Amino acid sequence: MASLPVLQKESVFQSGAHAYRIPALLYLPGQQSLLAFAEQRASKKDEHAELIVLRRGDYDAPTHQVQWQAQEVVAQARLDGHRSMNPCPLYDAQTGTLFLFFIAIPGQVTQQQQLQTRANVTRLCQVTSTDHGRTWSSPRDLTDAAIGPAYREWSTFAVGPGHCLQLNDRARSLVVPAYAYRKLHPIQRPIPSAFCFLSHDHGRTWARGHFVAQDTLECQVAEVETGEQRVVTLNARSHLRARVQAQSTNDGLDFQESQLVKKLVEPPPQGCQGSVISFPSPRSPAQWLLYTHPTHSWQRADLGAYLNPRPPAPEAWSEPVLLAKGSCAYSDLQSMGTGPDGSPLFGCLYEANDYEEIVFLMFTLKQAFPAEY
Ligand SMILES: CC(=O)N[C@H]1[C@H]([C@H](O)[C@H](O)CO)OC(C(=O)O)=C[C@@H]1O
Repeated sequence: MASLPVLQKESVFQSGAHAYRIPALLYLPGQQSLLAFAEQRASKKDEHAELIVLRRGDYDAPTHQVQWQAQEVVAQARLDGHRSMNPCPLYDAQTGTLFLFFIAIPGQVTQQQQLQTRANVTRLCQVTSTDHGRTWSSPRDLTDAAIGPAYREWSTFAVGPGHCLQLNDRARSLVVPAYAYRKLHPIQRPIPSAFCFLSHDHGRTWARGHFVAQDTLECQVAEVETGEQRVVTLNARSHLRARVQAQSTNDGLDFQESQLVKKLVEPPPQGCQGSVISFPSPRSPAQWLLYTHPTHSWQRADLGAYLNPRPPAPEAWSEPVLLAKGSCAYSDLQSMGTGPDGSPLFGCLYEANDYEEIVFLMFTLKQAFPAEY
């Protein structure tokens, strides 16, 4: 009946003078440290978002616990006159550059407004750091160079939220998951579709991948090595009572085999954000997928961990394991290497209790799916 016993469970953000939503977790392997980001908002409402805050947590091997340093605002992560949303972190292991992608929206202009008027005013931005978050560069607006001509074709858009992906292709490409509302019919209202932004030069230039032929929203991507190639699995939010899963054989440019995965429930009326990561298989496939998302048929509750030992086969998704009882919403996963018990170690940030705190969970595969051992 109880939720899963884990290595650590600590609230790293709490409502106070500000509210905190939309978690993003990024693991730094060389430091054995985590960077937890979140939207520091004036209230729980989406349009009250303001700045992005951060906390550095250092894993202590002797105690197998993470001690977090004090939170601080990423002062540089903002455009004058705009509120910052959707933190999407990414570390470039080759350049030693830490990236924080996010969107900036004028004052409190809502998503609803952009949708009803078919008028886009959202900006795509970023900030970088060479000392693991100690200091940040000035912000940079990537809208023109990354969206350009397509801007007028979308009512609005967003990235992530959550960790991004750096591929294992020769260029070590940066992949930023996203979605946009497409103006397709003169009368019918624009339909949203997932897609990815792509950079093959360590963040110098960007491009837009193609859309998932389905009414899809927020998504995340993970890279899996099959017996023949590297594939990018995309897991997206949907309003059809089930998640939509698609696959790409060309590093994010095209997604196919789009379909509903009835085993992964989505609550009404439009679903909820979820997270997906790949990690070293304990054993044919080299990597397995772990996914976290609410498991309730009618509301956002009971965060579950799902395992796919035969990725990306839709019917291979396991039944969920209960990670947290009650109100649970957005989440973000990170693989942290080998844990204290020899099995894959995981870090997970998730919204809990009617959006009043963001909890950090650390557990292993042995703890979550013991039947595997
Ligand atoms: C940019 C933005 O407002 N994102 C919001 C997102 C969005 O409304 C949905 O993906 C449909 O577009 O939904 C939710 C949500 O808890 O359901 C919170 C996000 O802050």
